[PDB]
Amino acid sequence: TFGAISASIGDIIQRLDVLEQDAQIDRLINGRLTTLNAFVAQQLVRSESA
Amino acid sequence: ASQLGNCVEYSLYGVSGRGVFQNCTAVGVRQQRFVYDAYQNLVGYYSDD
Repeated sequence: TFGAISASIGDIIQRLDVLEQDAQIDRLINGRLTTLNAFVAQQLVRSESA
Repeated sequence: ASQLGNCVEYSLYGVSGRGVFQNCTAVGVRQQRFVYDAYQNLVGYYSDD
C-alpha cells in the first residue's frame, strides 16, 4: 500500500472508471518506480563495499 | 462459484483477489471472515458456509 489508493493496482476497474483510474494508477506507477530506483542504487552501494 | 476448484482467482464477500485456496488448520477467531497477516493482505480463509 505505497500510494494513496493502492489495492495492489489502483482501483483496477472495480473501484474507479477509466479516465481517473489512469491518474491514480499513474501515481502508483511513479511511486513504485521510485522505490525500485532506490533499491538499485542501494544494491550498487553494497556491491562496491563487498 | 463454490469451492469446487482450489485453483487461482476468487471473490470474497468484502474483497476480490487472485489466490490458491486449501483446507488448512484452524487459525483465526472464526468471528470475522477475513484474517490478515501483519500487512495489507489476507492469508485469510474463504469462511464460506
